Amino acid sequence: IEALPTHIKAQVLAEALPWLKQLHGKVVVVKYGGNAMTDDTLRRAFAADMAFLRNCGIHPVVVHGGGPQITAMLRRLGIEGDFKGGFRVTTPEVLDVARMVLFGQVGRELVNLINAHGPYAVGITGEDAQLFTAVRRSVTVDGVATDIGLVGDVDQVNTAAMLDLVAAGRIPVVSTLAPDADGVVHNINADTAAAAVAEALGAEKLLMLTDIDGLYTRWPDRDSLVSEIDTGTLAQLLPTLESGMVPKVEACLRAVIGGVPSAHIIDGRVTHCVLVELFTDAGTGTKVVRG
Amino acid sequence: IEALPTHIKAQVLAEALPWLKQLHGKVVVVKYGGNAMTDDTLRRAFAADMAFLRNCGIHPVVVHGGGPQITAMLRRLGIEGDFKGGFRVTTPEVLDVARMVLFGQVGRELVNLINAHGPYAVGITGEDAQLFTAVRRSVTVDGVATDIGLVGDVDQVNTAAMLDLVAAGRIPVVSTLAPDADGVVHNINADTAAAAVAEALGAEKLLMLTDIDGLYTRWPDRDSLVSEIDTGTLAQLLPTLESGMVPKVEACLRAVIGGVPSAHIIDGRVTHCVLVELFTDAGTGTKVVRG
Amino acid sequence: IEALPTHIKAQVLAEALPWLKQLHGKVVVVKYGGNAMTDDTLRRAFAADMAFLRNCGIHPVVVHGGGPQITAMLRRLGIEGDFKGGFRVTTPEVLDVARMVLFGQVGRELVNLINAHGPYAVGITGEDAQLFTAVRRSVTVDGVATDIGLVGDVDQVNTAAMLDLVAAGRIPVVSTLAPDADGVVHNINADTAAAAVAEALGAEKLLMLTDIDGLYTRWPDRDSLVSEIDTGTLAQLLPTLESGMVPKVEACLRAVIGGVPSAHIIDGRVTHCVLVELFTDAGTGTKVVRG
Amino acid sequence: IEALPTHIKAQVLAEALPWLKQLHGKVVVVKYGGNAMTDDTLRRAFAADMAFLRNCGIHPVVVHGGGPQITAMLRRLGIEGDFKGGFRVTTPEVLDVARMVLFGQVGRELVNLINAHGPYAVGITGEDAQLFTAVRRSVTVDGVATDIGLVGDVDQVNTAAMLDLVAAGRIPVVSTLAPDADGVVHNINADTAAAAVAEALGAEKLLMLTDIDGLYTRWPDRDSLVSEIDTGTLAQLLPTLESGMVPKVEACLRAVIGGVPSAHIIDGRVTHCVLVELFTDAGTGTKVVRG
Amino acid sequence: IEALPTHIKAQVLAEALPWLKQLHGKVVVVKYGGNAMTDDTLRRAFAADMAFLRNCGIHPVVVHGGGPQITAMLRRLGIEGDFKGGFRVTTPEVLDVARMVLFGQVGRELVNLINAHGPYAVGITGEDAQLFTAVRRSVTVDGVATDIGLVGDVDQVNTAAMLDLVAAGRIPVVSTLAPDADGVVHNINADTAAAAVAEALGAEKLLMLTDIDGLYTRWPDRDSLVSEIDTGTLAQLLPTLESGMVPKVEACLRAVIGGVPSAHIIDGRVTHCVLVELFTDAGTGTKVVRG
Amino acid sequence: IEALPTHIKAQVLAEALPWLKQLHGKVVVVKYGGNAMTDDTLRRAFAADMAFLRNCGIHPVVVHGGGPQITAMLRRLGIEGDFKGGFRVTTPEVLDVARMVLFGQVGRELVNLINAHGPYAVGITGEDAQLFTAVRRSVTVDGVATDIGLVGDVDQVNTAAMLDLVAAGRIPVVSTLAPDADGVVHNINADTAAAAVAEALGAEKLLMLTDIDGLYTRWPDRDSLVSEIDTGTLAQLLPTLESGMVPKVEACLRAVIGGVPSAHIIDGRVTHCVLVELFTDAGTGTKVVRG
Ligand SMILES: CC(=O)c1c[nH]c2ccccc12
Ligand SMILES: CC(=O)c1c[nH]c2ccccc12
Ligand SMILES: CC(=O)c1c[nH]c2ccccc12
Repeated sequence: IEALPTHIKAQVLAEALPWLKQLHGKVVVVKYGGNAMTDDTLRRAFAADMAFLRNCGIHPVVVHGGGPQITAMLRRLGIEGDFKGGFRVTTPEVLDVARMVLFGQVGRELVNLINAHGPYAVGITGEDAQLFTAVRRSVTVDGVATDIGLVGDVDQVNTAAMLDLVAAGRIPVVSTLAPDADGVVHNINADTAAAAVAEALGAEKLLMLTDIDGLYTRWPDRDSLVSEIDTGTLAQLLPTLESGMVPKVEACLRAVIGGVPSAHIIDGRVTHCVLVELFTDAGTGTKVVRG
Repeated sequence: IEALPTHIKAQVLAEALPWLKQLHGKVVVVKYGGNAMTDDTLRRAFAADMAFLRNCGIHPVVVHGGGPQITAMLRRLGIEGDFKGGFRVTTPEVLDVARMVLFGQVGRELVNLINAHGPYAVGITGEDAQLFTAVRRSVTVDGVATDIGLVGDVDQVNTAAMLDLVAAGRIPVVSTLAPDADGVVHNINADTAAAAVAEALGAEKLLMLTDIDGLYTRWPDRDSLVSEIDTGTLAQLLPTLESGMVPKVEACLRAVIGGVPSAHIIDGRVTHCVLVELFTDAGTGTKVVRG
Repeated sequence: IEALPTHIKAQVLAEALPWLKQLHGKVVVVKYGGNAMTDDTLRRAFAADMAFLRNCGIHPVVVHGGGPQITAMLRRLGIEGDFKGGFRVTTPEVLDVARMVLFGQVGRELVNLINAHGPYAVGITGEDAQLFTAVRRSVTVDGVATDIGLVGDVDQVNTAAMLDLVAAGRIPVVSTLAPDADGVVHNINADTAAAAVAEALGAEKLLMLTDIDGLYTRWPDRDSLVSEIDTGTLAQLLPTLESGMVPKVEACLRAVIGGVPSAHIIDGRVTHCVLVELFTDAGTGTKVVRG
Repeated sequence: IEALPTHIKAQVLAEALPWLKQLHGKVVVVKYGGNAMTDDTLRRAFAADMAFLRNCGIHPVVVHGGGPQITAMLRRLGIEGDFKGGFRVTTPEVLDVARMVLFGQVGRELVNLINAHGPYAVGITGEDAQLFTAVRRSVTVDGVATDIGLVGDVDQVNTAAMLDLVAAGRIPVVSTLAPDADGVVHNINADTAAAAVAEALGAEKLLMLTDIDGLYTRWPDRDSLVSEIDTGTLAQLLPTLESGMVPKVEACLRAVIGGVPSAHIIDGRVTHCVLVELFTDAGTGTKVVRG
Repeated sequence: IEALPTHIKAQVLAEALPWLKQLHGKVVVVKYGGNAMTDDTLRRAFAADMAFLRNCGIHPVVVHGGGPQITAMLRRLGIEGDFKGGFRVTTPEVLDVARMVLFGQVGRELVNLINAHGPYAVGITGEDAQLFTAVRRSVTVDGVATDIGLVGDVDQVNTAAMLDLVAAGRIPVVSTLAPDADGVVHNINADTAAAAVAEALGAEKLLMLTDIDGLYTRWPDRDSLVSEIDTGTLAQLLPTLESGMVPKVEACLRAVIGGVPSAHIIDGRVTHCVLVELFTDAGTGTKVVRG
Repeated sequence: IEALPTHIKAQVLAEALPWLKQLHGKVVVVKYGGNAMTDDTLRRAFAADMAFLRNCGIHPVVVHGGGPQITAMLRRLGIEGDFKGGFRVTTPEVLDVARMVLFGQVGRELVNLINAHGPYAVGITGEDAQLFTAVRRSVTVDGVATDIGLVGDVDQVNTAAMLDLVAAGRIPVVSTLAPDADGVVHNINADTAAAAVAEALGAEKLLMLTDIDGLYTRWPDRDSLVSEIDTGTLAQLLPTLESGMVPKVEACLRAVIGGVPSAHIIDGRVTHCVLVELFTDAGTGTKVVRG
């Protein structure tokens, strides 16, 4: 990159300024999962980007998943699962494993990566300081909605305590587990939790790292890839997408409808995808806004 | 307890006042382990006592162990251990399990118990916000000191950030894991970590919950049980005690020598042992002070 | 009290916690008079209880009477009184004596008692920092309302300045004298002033120390003693009580109707009646709530 | 005063500015007694001057006496005094009367006068919030020092709490009574207490209102009246003055030696003597400074 | 002034107190121009008066003109003017000169004068910290409104940032230049700008220094000079006054109608006219209030 | 710049992070003059860079020159100069012109440029709020030191008030004029003033924009251009450089010796030279550090 003329290094940084101004002092919630979480080089770049935002006076809040890691640990423990539809039943035993993997394994890796750049990251679940509660959710299995154990949606968020934590300069690394109104901890889909945290905290942007270039209207058609879309159009479009895109898309709608100015589905396989999406116009993601 | 005359209910509470004054606004560090951690009734009482202190404007900091739980999980995972002397070697794999059990299992139970009384508890390790570092320790096996993996002592403590967390009204629940100066996370003996946190934070008292009535000079002699002792006497006495008492005792010396006004070894099998030790003169523990 | 098993000392303190939580950070106004003011042992216990509340992060505000002491001083001064009905006329001369006895004698004893436990108590009248004003009141003498000099009801309260004084950690000891809108100081019935301070400051509880076990519906019938009653019932009941109970009762109605969650008439002849009423369910008082 | 040309009204106020700057933000302690306390017109002017200072962002602290008023009340109460030398013995009974007269009578008049201009004045004794303690003093009766009861000198001052009270915008009206180290309240000479408060609070000036034009070297010689004098000269001069001037002079030395930049003995029979001494060069007082 | 008896120096200062109370903590905006700006003795007195206000905890904000100085500099620069009606066209070149004279010459003199008394004065234009914007204004030339270049009225004021600057203790010296919504700086009539700043900042008073004794109803009739007048009367009166009085009068109406309690037209040729108008009843100015 | 692959736009921004961390929360003083001040494109880029720093939570302080502009205005005014050596004598008349050009012309352009990005820039001289004083300096003319009027060096800096201004979020644009100890304003060489402000405010870096690539040891030898040098080496080197480099170099020594970690001489003819020097390793400047 040193064969690059210095006058063009200058212009790339200069073109970041319109977005430094837009995001100064603001909350950006990032859903982090996928190849950006499993590959070492993408990992270290993601953590450096959180340090970047932080050293610009931007306020990142990281919400992370970890589905495949939970599965692996359940297999290592010989815990036989029950499956309704394509869904595993979250028994009390499965939750304990989920919680212990999400918070005591996956969240730890990111906290330590980020913290290589300074005392920024702090891990939390909705259990800590009663930061958020959960409400048990049911699922639709081929027509009928059904119960699959201690799985839920974010219920209420302690908006005030969360933003105190962020104003104190900390990067909250969130593992999506929270107690219900009776104190029974549920596991929450990390995508939908990111959308709820973003809306609760008045985030300026929601970033959803995904293992795809962006939203395709008519996948596989390469020409069908869109760069920006409104909630109304995207809602009518949603019952048409690959099984894996539904949660990422539903998050963007819930968030953007809920007042978050924009939600972005960006390519987590691109090194420093966060910096390219936020500080560059050459991003590959797709931006969702209200309409 | 209602057959108890009201005029004596009155006097018991009145006699708590000399200790409410002594402890008002102050930090009390509690090592929590043993039967007080495994039994349901003692569990709920311990958490209620932390809520009590907190609702008196006293500042508890909880440091917890969990040795037997780590062993069990290693056995459930089929992870064969190596043993030098009576010590298990903490490989990278054993640390990941320890960290995931301490922080993602044991600490969670206490956070949720305490938090049944309000938004108080918050879990943390030395990894979060760089709260404390670790230095690799060696051990003495029948004469010679040896290496047993990623096990260490608390190195430095972020005293300022810790007391901000406490002034914000939070009860820090600490899992004893922290990175070394190179970012490699070590597991720390929970007893010695409690002594280091107490001294770093200028605690007024160190409470060490133990499965015994108190320190015996000449165990089994029931008459040999002492109520208070100075560091000088207790140091010359230390090479004489049951294997299990050494860590609890070494903690009290390191702390009290380090300026903590008193450290107490109290009976964790007594319901509300924290309240009896702090707000009553009828305690069963033994108090260590400087001399 | 040492013959009392330690496990029951433990449970008495544990049962205080539901009320420590309820009252944490809150204002409790206490009317203090009667035998609790004249007997040495009750005196010292009352002051220790104010220190207790304070060392729990509860905010006591003490309003005191002193009728019999004013009478005595007037007799020592040879000041002949005029009496309309059963009421002494408060001339300018009688007010000066009242003010000087209430603020310069009675309030001083309590300030010095409380302050034996720390720098808490501070004496004040509505004159200081313009904390509250008075409005001249008339009285009903056998049918007709009449003028009995410079006696009044609390008019307006400097709510903000009062709670600053309390947030600064001080226990306000209030002598019920205040200027009217023209600067002429009036004496205020201490019971009704306690009710006005409690309502103005958003107190959580009003405690009225009285020389009786509690409110009797049909005094002398011992069985007629009630433990809790609503304002509607008690209002229809009020024109039936002993002459001395009317002021204590009228205070509870004015306060509870005014939004104070509960007002209590408690036995001031019981040592530490404040602690038993607030931190115990075995209290002898009667609780008034809205309805 | 309206026959006075407007251009000279202008210049008088303009010439106040060098002293407005000198005193801005600073503490001025005023001993108030004598004819300035007993005459109605001087009274109202003194209180207006305290309001003046306050509305300039200057911080007055008023310390008041009241000897003759105590005597009168003792006579009205038929309390026979004991006299060693020319000194009355302060029995427990005499103290109660002194305290009740100073704090519940004399201090009240000034609080209400000052407070006619706003919520400024607040009465206090060393008893309140433990603001200051007293140490029992003995006296010299024709050669030998002797005990005359509960009379003392200011021992320690809660400098911090006092200046918080002043930074909150309040004019402390101080009655000179305070507890000793055992809680027994003593009465303190108001002149010497003013000197101790001034020095403790880092006052810029000490004003001592007196019923005289100023210090005379060789009273009655009218020419012997001095305008300024150093502590060294005045100390060698002190054993030569009228009985009444000794306390006012000893106060100025203790204060000025103690670091107060200047202490002034000013004519309390001059209306608005405070304003003329502070904001004018035409003052009649005598200024004491270090040397 | 020393031949003046001290008891009358006392009374002049005492009579300032009703206005010290009225103005304590408040904003007073002063338009400064005319002979009070050009004469050395009036200059130094004006600056001392701003220091006076400041050392009373009053908040002056100074808005200054400088028309004749701009003319002179344009003549020294040989810049030929264009005149529509009696108005000079403010070309880009004339603005640069105006800005450079107002801010870099006239404002500097006052900042340095005021600052001889302390670190108070600070110069600013609407350009600094975006304190205020301008909107291009047109003028009426014998019937028709016309364009005379980059001249405008104050558009919006950064009320918050301005009062932060004043709460920090600074005396803002304002040169009336500000950018329009496109960033093009305009020059603003200093009289109308004073009226807009006073209203924006919630000023208690607007002072307009003028080279006249006050408003005359029927100039030259000496008897026609009025001391106070309401906005309704003065508005119907405005189309009758000397050309020079219109701007000063229009300012007072815009301000007083806009909620400023009073605006004063005072004689800037009187030394310390600010002190006589604010702290004396003998002022020569005329007070405008709402009606 | 869009033909540039997105993965290299990503890496350029990522490589800025080590310097974002180094400079976070810190003061950077920039001397601004030369072609970077006169050319429109460099102008707008410099102001955007100050906005950049500011939107990263870095604290720029801009010190500007303007020598050639003063000369031009003196010529436009027909003010004949006196010259001792190669130095113009700064008469009172020349200072007024300098001050009016520096503060009322040159500083205004930069304030308005910067402020196009937000309410950041604020102009000031040492006159405002007494921010800094000047001490008259003499100069060396062919051997002998001589007087050339009201020209000086920065004497003392109000470090506290300056950093309050910066903590409030403002970019101070400094025109180098300040009063001496008698209030007579002097003009200060802008290079030496930048060095004094940087050292006074504890700046992390001093940037000196210059119309050259960097320091040449043996100019014209292109190979003699150095990238970094210590103060000791550079001091022995100083009496060898082109007349124009002496002031820029003397500034770097005074600053770096005074504790500023590094001072940089950077090419002001390079667009966004500030961003390339601070956030890139490809800079053309030369870095001075202590040794
Ligand atoms: C280390 C730290 O500040 C925290 C770690 N977890 C937290 C939860 C709520 C508030 C603060 C924290
Ligand atoms: C010693 C003290 O703080 C006070 C004593 N009396 C007061 C009245 C209002 C506010 C404060 C006080
Ligand atoms: C020296 C100072 O505080 C200021 C000088 N100009 C300013 C403009 C806005 C806020 C502050 C200032």
